[PDB]
Amino acid sequence: REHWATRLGLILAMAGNAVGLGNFLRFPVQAAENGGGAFMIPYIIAFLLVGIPLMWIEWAMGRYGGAQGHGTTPAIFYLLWRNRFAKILGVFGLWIPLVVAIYYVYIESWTLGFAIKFLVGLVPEPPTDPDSILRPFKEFLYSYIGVPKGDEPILKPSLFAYIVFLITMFINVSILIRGISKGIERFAKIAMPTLFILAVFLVIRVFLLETPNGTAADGLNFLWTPDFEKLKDPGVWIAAVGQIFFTLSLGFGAIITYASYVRKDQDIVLSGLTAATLNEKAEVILGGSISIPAAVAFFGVANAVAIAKAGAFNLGFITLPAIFSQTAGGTFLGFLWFFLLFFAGLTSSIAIMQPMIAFLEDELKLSRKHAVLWTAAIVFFSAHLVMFLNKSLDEMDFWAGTIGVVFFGLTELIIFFWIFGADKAWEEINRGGIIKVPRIYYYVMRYITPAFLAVLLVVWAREYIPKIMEETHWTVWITRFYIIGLFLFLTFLVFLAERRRN
Ligand SMILES: CC(C)C[C@H](N)C(=O)O
Ligand code: NA
Ligand code: NA
Repeated sequence: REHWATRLGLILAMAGNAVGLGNFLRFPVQAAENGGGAFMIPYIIAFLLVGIPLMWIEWAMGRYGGAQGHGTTPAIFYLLWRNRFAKILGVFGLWIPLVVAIYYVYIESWTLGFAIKFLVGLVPEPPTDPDSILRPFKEFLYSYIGVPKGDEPILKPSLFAYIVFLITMFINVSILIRGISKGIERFAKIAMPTLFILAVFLVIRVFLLETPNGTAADGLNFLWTPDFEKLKDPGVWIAAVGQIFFTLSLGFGAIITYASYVRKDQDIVLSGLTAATLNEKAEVILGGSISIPAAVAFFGVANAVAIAKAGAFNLGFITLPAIFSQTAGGTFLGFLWFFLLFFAGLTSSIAIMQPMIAFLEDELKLSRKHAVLWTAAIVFFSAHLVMFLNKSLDEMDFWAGTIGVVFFGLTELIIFFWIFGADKAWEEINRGGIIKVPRIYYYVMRYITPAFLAVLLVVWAREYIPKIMEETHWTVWITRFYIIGLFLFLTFLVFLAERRRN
């Protein structure tokens, strides 16, 4: 095989893959925790030396594998490098997107549930004291996802949240089951424009927010005012790189799978650059101009930063709607906010489930319908772990969405640009390109990028190896045990797929 119908649809599909919850939730938090402008320099650099090259690399690998009827890494890694271990490493191209999808889709169902409740107007009703304004919404969120009073391991999701999660899964399925061109592409051409429009509107509305405590203006200033005292802080660089990986959907095997449906002769250079650029625009210009400026507007910079450090969902699901509730038509404004998050998340969720679907179709020769339904079944079932187990979400997001993507990014780059050959890879990347990659990026891909990632991983491992063993909560061990099981499961499927070939 299936292919993208038009170039536009391809672009919007890829853009739909990248632009998501990571733009309007993760980014604002990351940028706020790291000192605003101080975070932007490493962010941009990371975008130039990591995001772009890896994006092109994944597009290339994707199309390359797609030409031979393989959209997933287990097979592609083998095409690029002949080895059993290459397939084993390729398993991550399925494990990562699957694990991430498990909790990602659940968070997506959250945005949907909130969108509905805010649309219908069922929300907490605040009365000049910040806590008296935020508390109702904190209780609102906690009641929705069933957060425990103290630090208790069990979550008690409301019936509504559960039902909404089912609906979300259904929507994802209804889109995925129609295929690449008919299902994903069609929806992209609608969801994306809608997304951009809503984002712009929100940006403007938020912009107009001004109080005795501050202005959205001050927030934007805080975000775009350079600070170089933080450039000696490794944590900032690590956070920047992590954000780049997450937002561009790098290391998730999603880009590759999407790229495998691009015709062998079609350009991946300009298309890839456009998709990445669109994402960054949606991230720094749109995402960073909504939450932070609003928080700063009402509570000021210091408090806004504190709120950001408080949590990832605290700014998006609590603070912002609480701020909106204090303005005329603030309930409807909250709805637009959660409808935006839902479309952004939906366009991404379908992208991280596709790798699994593509593997079942290509390697196990399953029909699209069956592949989708089973993928949905697996995700839905596994989701109960994230739904009822506290801290499970964070564990999955860490192992898969943080460490895994970087490790996998390094792995894929090493396999493609080193083992498979640098020149053959470069030639494969530039082939059919409407425009050609700057020569300098050849030396960036072959030397700079892998070294940077390697160093990053080394640093990470050092701090984490001791902490892992000494962790008190059982919920995390359960999660670890289960996801390890998923890995074995996928490895087994790859084994079967391998045997069927012979
Ligand atoms: C896992 C990825 C599909 C996440 C997506 N790139 C986002 O920014 O939300
Ligand atoms: Na998206
Ligand atoms: Na993104």
